[PDB]
Amino acid sequence: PQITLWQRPLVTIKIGGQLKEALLDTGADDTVLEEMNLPGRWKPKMIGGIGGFIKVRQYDQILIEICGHKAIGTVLVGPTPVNIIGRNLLTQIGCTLNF
Amino acid sequence: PQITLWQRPLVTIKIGGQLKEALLDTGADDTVLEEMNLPGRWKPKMIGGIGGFIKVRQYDQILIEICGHKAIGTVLVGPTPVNIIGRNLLTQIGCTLNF
Repeated sequence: PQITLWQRPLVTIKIGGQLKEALLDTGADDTVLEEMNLPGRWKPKMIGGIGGFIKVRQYDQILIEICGHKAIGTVLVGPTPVNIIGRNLLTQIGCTLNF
Repeated sequence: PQITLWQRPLVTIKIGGQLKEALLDTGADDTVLEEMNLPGRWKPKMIGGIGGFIKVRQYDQILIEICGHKAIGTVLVGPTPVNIIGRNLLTQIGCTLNF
């Protein structure tokens, strides 16, 4: 698809047997999703942006569906207002910036 | 330029007489530059990110040269680690997100 940046480049993902809307982000190295039921082994981690470091939990070998795109990647769960798709996954569905 | 996400999409910018390097962020609505000598009048609005809440001094109608591309707009100056280019300017150099 060609996502023009006039509005937040929101997009529906499919994780956990769940339907969500996430923000395609070239400025996230990592995919950080808001709190939700996920199964398996997790793992402490820390990340920060504008205003402070936040503690998220690491989860690897996880499947995710982006705009009808499948992809196994590490996802991070924490208190973020929006669900963010970072470069770890955006690289995977073939996504490139273009101007 | 076609930009892939294997590496952080850093680009160069000429601003306020100086050469910097900024991150092109589709998940940022506004540009927020590292604290520098900017000439003019500002108003300090406050911004929200995954960190927390940092204070910035906005500046309206500044000219910015991005990866050779000219654009005039509102810049936010502040306690940031990396210079960020939100969509307030990327709408402008005409950049889209492909995949």
